[PDB]
Amino acid sequence: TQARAADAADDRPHRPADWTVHHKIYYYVLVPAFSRGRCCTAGVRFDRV
Amino acid sequence: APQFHRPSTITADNVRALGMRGLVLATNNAQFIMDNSYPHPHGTQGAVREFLRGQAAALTDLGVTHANNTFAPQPMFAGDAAAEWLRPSFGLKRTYSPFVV
Amino acid sequence: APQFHRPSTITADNVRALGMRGLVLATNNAQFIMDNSYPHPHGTQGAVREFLRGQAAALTDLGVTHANNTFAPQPMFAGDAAAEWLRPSFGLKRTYSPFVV
Repeated sequence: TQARAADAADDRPHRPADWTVHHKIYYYVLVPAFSRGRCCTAGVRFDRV
Repeated sequence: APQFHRPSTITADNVRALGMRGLVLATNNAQFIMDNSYPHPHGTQGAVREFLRGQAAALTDLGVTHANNTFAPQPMFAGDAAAEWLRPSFGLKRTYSPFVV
Repeated sequence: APQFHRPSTITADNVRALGMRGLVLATNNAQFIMDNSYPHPHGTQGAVREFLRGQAAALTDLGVTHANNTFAPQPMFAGDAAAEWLRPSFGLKRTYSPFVV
């Protein structure tokens, strides 16, 4: 996911500590504030994609 | 040529062989008097069934005269694909402009 | 030419030599009848895998035909530059128009 695929990463990340917290803000809260029940996930056939 | 004041005259070949431009002025220049001593064999309602078999085969002849204007229409709805195992079938929401300069 | 109605024909050399302009038409114009008398050695899931390295490595081919078109790939991010001891490594947001007349 990071900008530097040359300076790759398996153990040491690139993101701040609030980065996933920001996603936990954006996914768990804001999308239900626009959902009113109407949204759902998807599992991806990346071979088809 | 078909006569549109007689019930037992209108066939499928009389409408298809006549052009779509020629179908306009032929029907507009008929006679107001309807004749009733020799009728159409399938009745008065059956002659209207036979008249509509020529106009449906006339746009297919009109599509040939405009085949050098538009393209080949790719499918509109999914479920129509040869390869359904590595990709989906798309479906054209046909918002395009079929036109060949 | 790889036959798209038998999965025992798709290799990476046969698809990369094919352009992506022509792979649009070859998928929709095939035979709908899937055949099952010659299976695939990597499995039928491995035949989809062998198809997509054939498409991905062909993306260099569709790009090299457009090599007189776009610009040099600017370093998008920091850390990609040689001399670091007095000036930094820039990262160029590639929001421009890659086009050379």
